[PDB]
Amino acid sequence: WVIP
Amino acid sequence: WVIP
Amino acid sequence: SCIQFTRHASDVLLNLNRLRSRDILTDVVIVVSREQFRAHKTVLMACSGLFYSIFTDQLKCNLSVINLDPEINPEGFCILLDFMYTSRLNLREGNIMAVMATAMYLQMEHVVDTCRKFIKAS
Amino acid sequence: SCIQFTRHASDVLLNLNRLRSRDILTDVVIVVSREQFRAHKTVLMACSGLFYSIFTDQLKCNLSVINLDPEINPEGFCILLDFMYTSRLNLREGNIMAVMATAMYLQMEHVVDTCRKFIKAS
Ligand SMILES: O=C1Cc2cc(Nc3cc(Cl)ncc3Cl)ccc2N1
Ligand SMILES: O=C1Cc2cc(Nc3cc(Cl)ncc3Cl)ccc2N1
Ligand SMILES: [Cl-]
Ligand SMILES: [Cl-]
Repeated sequence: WVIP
Repeated sequence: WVIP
Repeated sequence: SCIQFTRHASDVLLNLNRLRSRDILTDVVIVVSREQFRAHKTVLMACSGLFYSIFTDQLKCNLSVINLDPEINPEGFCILLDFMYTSRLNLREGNIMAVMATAMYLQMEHVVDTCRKFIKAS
Repeated sequence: SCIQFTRHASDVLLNLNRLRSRDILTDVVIVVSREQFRAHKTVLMACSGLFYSIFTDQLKCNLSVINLDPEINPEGFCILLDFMYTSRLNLREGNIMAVMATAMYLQMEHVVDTCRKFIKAS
């Protein structure tokens, strides 16, 4: 999971 | 396009 | 000896989401309490262990309407349906419990994992 | 303020390809000369400008069989159908002309671009  |  | 187009899967998902927003080729209605959500059976199956089981069933594969368990929160479902079609999860303090419970029911293991991690941190 | 799961789109496409290999929820047959190819209308639309036009047409959206132009090579189509479901293009010296021509007909602009680049190099 990432910060888009 | 890339070499997978 | 194939070549690969890096952005292809993302572009396919973006177009499937555009078809969903315009209600094109949607073949099922998911009923959650009073709320109704139109979707593509294939996308639901690709994202959820529960929908995979439902639509591989010889009788249920032909249903145009699927009713979820009355305990399922429509907002939690809506957040998860958006994630299925975009890869983006709108996870917030006020919705995390409803999102985790809905992801556990829908059998979306990667969403369940991030919810457990975010809950543990707080 | 969403979070994003990097591998989601690729995982969705992988599961759609698994459904295709097992002939699950396929809703159209594409006929290319004597050869028949089963697929999901939504995936074809998401990948091809030609299938997008066909299946948004109020009459054609309901057809279970689509016949392509007799000039289309079944092998070129098969290579492109595999690319739609995997992001991987089996581009070879012996097939590049048939692949480019089929991609131009199917309106798959990124495949057309790589074929033109590979032809120019040789
Ligand atoms: O967390 C999850 C997500 C998920 C998706 C699917 N859907 C498929 C799985 C296979 Cl192997 N082939 C085809 C399909 Cl559409 C099943 C279980 C789960 N669990
Ligand atoms: O090279 C290409 C690939 C492609 C795909 C699609 N399919 C869509 C486009 C839009 Cl905007 N919304 C929904 C869909 Cl399914 C149309 C044209 C082309 N050209
Ligand atoms: Cl997931
Ligand atoms: Cl393309």
